[PDB]
Amino acid sequence: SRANDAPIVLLHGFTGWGREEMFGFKYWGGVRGDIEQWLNDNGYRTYTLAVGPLSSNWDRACEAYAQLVGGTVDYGAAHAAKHGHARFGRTYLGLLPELKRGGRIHIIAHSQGGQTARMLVSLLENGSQEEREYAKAHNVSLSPLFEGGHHFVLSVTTIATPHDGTTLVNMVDFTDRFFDLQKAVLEAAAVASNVPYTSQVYDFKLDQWGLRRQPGESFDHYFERLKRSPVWTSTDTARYDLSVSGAEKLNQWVQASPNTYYLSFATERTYRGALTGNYYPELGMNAFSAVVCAPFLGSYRNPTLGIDDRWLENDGIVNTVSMNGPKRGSSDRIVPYDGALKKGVWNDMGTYNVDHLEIIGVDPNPSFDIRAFYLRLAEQLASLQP
Ligand SMILES: [Ca+2]
Ligand SMILES: [Cl-]
Ligand SMILES: [Cl-]
Ligand SMILES: [Zn+2]
Repeated sequence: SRANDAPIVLLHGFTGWGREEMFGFKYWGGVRGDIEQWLNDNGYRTYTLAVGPLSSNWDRACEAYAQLVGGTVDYGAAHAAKHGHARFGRTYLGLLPELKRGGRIHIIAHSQGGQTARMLVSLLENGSQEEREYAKAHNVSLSPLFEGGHHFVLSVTTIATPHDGTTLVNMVDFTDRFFDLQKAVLEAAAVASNVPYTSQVYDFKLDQWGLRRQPGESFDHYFERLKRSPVWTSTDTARYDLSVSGAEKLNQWVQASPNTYYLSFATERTYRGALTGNYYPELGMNAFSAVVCAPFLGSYRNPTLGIDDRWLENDGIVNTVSMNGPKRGSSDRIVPYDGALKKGVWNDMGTYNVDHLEIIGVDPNPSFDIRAFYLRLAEQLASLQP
């Protein structure tokens, strides 16, 4: 039974784009349909955020904040000075300006979106001590995001999120493979990487770095520029936060709010070798992951980083063990779902045999009833006791 009226807000990972981008091919639904529309049509009011796919979780949280409540993105004077990018970004009207006036939301997040969502909650509730102190010392303005005492997120649900990072980042040649993964996602959308699109198609939203694809510039050529830019080479990046080391650093400060329900869903699409104890991609895994990513994920061990056999099961992009909630560098509690959802802890909703891209419908999987999955989740979220 419904116990709240909080709106659902969808949040993508290290790829992802707005509803009018990609010629309307949805990140949330892909070849399967339009998840936001399914939810809305079934009485679960649902919106979609679109933030910088390659940007740091911090940047993306600041962007999400302004997209939701309205205003001009403010990355924080101290943060901007530290990393050498613009303090201020784009300007929004604001999807839900009544979030400053008592509304609440459920965030459903895929992949790296789960990090971003946790970070938004932390900043909303606690602010940033560093930004507060910087603003004083330098007599400059402070975003309300960094004040603390804002509480508008009732729940965060994470789906295939690298809470403890993914070992994919440690691959030799991760740089080229990672942008080749982006190209494979474009291609799933029937977008070519060697075509000189004059329309925007897929805006990487890198205003703060001064980066933008030129009209007529192919994604091939653009991605070569990005590889060489600070959104690939700095520590203020998705790349850094995605790594086992970076995720652990994030976990050291981004904690579970006692006022928020956290739900985690994991994914795996592998079988174990009886002789090697390695894991191997199943029939039906999206081809790019199967060929380029999964073999590494299911075989890479690293005693120095605490990467052992428990890390090898994977969904083609992220180690499954990473997904049930933050553990490395974290004091968050994780509890197996027992039929009653709890505040302030990770409600571990278990592991689904679906790959990183299947679970959002970008890769097909006709035995996965993706509509039923999201509708059941929306029904659970609606049941949450304020
Ligand atoms: Ca498939
Ligand atoms: Cl690392
Ligand atoms: Cl399908
Ligand atoms: Zn930044």
